[PDB]
Amino acid sequence: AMQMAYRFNGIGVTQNVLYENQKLIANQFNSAIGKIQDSLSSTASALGKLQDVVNQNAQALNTLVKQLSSNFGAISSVLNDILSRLDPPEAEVQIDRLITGRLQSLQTYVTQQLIRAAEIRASANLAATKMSECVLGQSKRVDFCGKGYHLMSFPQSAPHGVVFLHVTYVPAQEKNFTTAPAICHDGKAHFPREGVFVSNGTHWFVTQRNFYEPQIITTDNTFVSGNCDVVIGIVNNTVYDPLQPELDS
Amino acid sequence: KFNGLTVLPPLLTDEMIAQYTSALLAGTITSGWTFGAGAALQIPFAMQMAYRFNGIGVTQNVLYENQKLIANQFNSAIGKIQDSLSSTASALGKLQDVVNQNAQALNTLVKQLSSNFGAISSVLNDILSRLDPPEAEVQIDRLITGRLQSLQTYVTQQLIRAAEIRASANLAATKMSECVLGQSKRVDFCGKGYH
Amino acid sequence: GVLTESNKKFLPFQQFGRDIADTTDAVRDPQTLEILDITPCSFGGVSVITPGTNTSNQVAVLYQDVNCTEVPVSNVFQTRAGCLIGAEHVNNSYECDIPIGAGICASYQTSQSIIAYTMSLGAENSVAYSNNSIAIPTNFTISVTTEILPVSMTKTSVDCTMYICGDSTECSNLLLQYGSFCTQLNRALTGIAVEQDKNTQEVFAQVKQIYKTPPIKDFGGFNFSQILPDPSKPSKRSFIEDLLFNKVT
Amino acid sequence: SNLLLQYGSFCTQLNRALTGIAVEQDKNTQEVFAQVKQIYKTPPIKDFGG
Repeated sequence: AMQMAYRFNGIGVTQNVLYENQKLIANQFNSAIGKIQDSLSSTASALGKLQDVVNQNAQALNTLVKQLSSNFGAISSVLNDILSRLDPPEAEVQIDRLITGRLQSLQTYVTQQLIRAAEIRASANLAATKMSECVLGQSKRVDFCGKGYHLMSFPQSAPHGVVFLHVTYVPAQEKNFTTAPAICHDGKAHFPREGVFVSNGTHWFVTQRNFYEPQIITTDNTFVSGNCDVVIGIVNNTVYDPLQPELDS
Repeated sequence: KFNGLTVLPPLLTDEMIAQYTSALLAGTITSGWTFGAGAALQIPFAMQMAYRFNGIGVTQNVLYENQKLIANQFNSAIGKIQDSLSSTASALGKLQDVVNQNAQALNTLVKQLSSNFGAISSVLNDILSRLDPPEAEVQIDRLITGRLQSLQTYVTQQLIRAAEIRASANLAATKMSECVLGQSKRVDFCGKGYH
Repeated sequence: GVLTESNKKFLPFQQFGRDIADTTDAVRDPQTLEILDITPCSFGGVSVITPGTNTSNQVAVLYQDVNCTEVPVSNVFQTRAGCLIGAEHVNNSYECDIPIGAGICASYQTSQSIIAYTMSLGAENSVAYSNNSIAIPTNFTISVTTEILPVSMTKTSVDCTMYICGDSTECSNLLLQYGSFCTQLNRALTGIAVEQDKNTQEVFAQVKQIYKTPPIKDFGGFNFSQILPDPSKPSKRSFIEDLLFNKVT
Repeated sequence: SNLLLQYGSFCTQLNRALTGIAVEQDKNTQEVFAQVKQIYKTPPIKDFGG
C-alpha cells in the first residue's frame, strides 16, 4: 500500500486519496485484472503482432523451400535427373543455371531476413526501454506506458515477445467550476502554492488539479507576489490567517 | 508512369488530416494536456500557460505579471515564422528530399525498360515479332532476367527507405504524444531551451 | 492506346513523339499526314472486399483507378480510388471496417448488403471554453491496458551447400567458383542468431538476482494470483502466461 | 508470361512486400495523427489571454 501511495504521489495526487480509498481501488484493480483475463481468453485476435511475426517467418521459409522445385530455365528441377541424364559437358550448363537460380533465391531470403531482424531489434530496444522505465520505475512520458497517467506495470512473457499490463489511471466524473488566477486580499495578490483556485459560487477554494478536494484558504498554501493591479482576472476574496486562534487564547 | 506502376491514394485524405490537426489544436488550446489522459476538461488559456511555466521551475507569478509582454512575444514569434516559411523555399528540405528520392527511384526503374541487358533489343515486341520461338526464348529470357533483377533491387531500396520513414514516424508519434499532449522534460527533445 | 487527335506542333521534319521516359506519345499517320496522341487505356488491379465468410458470402469487387464506364457488366458507385461495384452508397458516417481509399470504408450492415460510405472520425464534441470556467474531476478510475511487443524470432540457420547442391560432387564444384558466396551468408545468419539471444538478454535480464515472494500474500487487498506463478503448475508459468501460450499456434 | 511462370514466387513475394509497405504507411499516419478519440472544435469567441 505504501508503494502505491508513492506511485500516486508521483502523478500529483496526494496519497491521502489512496489510503482513504484503499478497498475501492483494490476492487477496481481486481476487476480490471478479471476483464483482462476474459478478454485474453475470448478474442483470439489479441495476439496479432506475435502471430504476424511467426507467420511472416513461416511464409518466408515456405517460399524459400518451394523455390527448389522451379526450373529457372533448366530441363528439370530434380538435380539428380540432370546428374543422371546428361553427360558433364551439358550437365555443367544445366546445373549452372539451377545453381544461379537457387543461389539468388537464397540471397534474397537472407536480405529479407536481415531487414526483418533489424525491425525486430528496433522493437526489442523499445521493449527494453519500456521495461526499464515502467516496470523498474515510473514514467512521465505521457502515452508511453498506456493512455492516462501511469502507475506501474507487470511483465508477462509470451512466445517470442513480452506483454505488459500497464496499470494506468484515468479521471472520470467532472464538475464545472469558476476559477480565478489570483486573490487580492490586501491589495497584494495571492497565487496558489499548488493546484487551481475554484469556487462553487459563493466560497472560494483551492484544490488539487486531478482530484477535486476543497480546502479553505489559509496563508500556507498561498504565496504572495506584488500587488493586485497588474494581474488580469484577479478576483477579490478573504484569505484566512491560521495564527489568530493561537494569539487570541 | 503507365507501365503498371500504379500509385494508390492515401487512406486519410488531406482534409481529414486537417480536421485531425484542428482537433489537436483545439484540445491543446482549451483543455491542456488533460485531453491526453481522460476527457478534455476546459481551463482558461492563461491558466494553462501558468501551469506550463510552473513545469519548468518558474513560479507562475512571472506569467500572470507579464501577460501582455509574453503575449506580444508569442505573436511576434508567430509572425517571424510565417515570413521565414513564406520566403526561404529551402525550409522543407527533409520532405522535399523524401519526395525526390521516391521519384528518382521510380524514374530509374522506368528507364531500365529501355536497356538491352545484352539482348538484341529492348522493344519486347520486335524480338517477339522478329525471332522464331527457338531463339526468342533466349532473347526474352535475358531480358526477363535483367528486368526482374532491376525490379528486385527497386523493391529492396523501397524496403529500406520505408524502414527509415517508419523510424521517423515513430519519432513523430513520440514527439506528438509527449510535447503536444503534455510537456516534455527531456532536454533538447522539443527545441533548444526549456519547453 | 486511345488514338486521340493532338495539338502538338510537330515541326515538319519530325516523325514520332516522346515523353519524359521514352514513351511514344504522338505519331504521324503515314498515309495521310496528321498528328494524334497515344495513351494506353486504363488498367488497375481488381480488389475484392469481403466480410468474413463465417458471416456471409456477399463480395464487393472494387476496380482500381478505372472510370465507371469501361468496367464490363450491380449498383455501380464511382469513388476517388476507382469504380466500386457491390455496395449501396450511404449518407451516414460510421467508423472504418474495411478501408478502401480517400475516405471510403465498407461494412456489412442492415436483408443485408455491403455498404460503402465516407468514414467518420468520432462524435464531434465542443469544449465549453470560457475565461473563468474550470472542470475538475471528482472520481477516478484505474484501468489496465495491454501492450504486446515482439522480442525475438526463429533463430534459423541454413547450410548453403546442402540446400543449393545437396549431396553431389559436381554441384559442390560448380559452387566452388562463386567464391565466398556461401560463407558470407552463414556469417550474416549467425549474426542474426546471436543478436536474437542478445535481444532476449536485454529485455528480460534487467535484474541481477532472482527474487521470490513470501508465502503470505497480504498485498493491501490487491489480488495478483493471476500473474504470480502457481506452484502446482507443471512449469511454473502463471495463469495469464498460460492463456497466452495457447492462443499462439 | 510463360517464361516468367518458371521463376516461382518471384511475382507474389514482391507484391506482398509492397503491400506490406503500403498498409504500413496507413498505420504510420494513423499512429501520428489519430491520437485523439473525439473531434474537438474551438468556441466562436477567441479571448485567448491575448
